[PDB]
Amino acid sequence: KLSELFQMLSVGELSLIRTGNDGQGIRTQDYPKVIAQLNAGLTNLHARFPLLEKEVIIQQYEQISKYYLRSEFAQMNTTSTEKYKYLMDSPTERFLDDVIRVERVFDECGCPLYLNNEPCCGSIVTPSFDCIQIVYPIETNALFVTYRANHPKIALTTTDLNTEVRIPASHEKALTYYIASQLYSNSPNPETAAKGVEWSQRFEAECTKIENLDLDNAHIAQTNVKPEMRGW
Amino acid sequence: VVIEPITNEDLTTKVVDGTGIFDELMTAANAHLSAQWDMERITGTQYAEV
Repeated sequence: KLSELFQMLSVGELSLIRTGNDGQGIRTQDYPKVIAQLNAGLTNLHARFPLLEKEVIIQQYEQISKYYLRSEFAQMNTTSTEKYKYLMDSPTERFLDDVIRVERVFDECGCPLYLNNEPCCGSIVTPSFDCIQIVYPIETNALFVTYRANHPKIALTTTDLNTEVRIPASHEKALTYYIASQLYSNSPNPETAAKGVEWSQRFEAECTKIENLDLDNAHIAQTNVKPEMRGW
Repeated sequence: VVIEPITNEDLTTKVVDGTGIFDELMTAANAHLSAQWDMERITGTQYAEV
């Protein structure tokens, strides 16, 4: 939970600094400063490691060819006045703007489609960082975009400490070292800047350790299918 | 006027927040140090070093 992370930061890592309040808990006024750094740390960990991969269904409309990955066009977000909401969200999968990289794209039946392929004029291109361009949209089709997902963003004004930070206990130290590095690096004092650099190096060492141990089952080899494809 | 004797308890009360003159001067210097430190301008180590 966020309370545990705040206590851990207050005593042990952010101890000899103002934000830690001498190990008596993070002040209720410095929340929008640890939370901003925490969002960056969670984004870094969720982009460098595959801690959350999710899929989103994009319903194709006859007059729309550029589909934006924004919650304003979501089926569950009822606050938006968009006439056509092509994102197909469910109470289970909500699509809270947590998109880090669009990896794979499928169709309604389940056949993979090419992504960003120029020679094949049947591929789904990506114009901008959050858009999906379908040159050939059909009113009776739906996409099945799968992406690497981010942690649901914790608002800067969040006050409830029961908001759960969903990271494995192995990356707790990596996140904490990242937060310490980011908070220690703001000041231009050489002595404090050196500590910030040391925290950055230690965070990059923890990440290297987790990569070397593959605690998230990311770098796992697959069955070779090249002989079958080449006709052996 | 009534003059009072100068005793040991008028310089140091042997407490950090003492009522002596040295204790009050320490509290006053610590007030400026805390004012600067509340703006993330100095680390705890530098706070104690100064």
